[PDB]
Amino acid sequence: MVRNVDVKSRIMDQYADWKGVRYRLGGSTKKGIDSSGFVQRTFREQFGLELPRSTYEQQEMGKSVSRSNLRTGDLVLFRAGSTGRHVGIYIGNNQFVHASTSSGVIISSMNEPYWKKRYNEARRVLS
Repeated sequence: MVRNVDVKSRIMDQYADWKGVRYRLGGSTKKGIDSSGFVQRTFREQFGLELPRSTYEQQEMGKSVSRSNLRTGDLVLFRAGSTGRHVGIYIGNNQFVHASTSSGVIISSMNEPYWKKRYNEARRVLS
């Protein structure tokens, strides 16, 4: 559907500009960024939607979405890492973009064992 193709294209536009930027806690620039930071930054610049700064605040925005109802643009939240939460952006086909600790800004599959075991919730913040 054209709605989801346009939304994905804009997220990947952001991804393409940020791929490889290293993980840094509390960072918000191309010198280094964390998971909530990359999300807040993407939605601000690509969709004009202001999200709060941290994972726990973003987990409250919008409307909860069940794992089987995931749509492109939804936030995906995992009980992962030392802050206790990790957030990415679903992009279809069981994939999401995020500021990974191990690799910086990357695309990952929700079916990778590490992320699968720690899945916590989805939030829809566009609609």
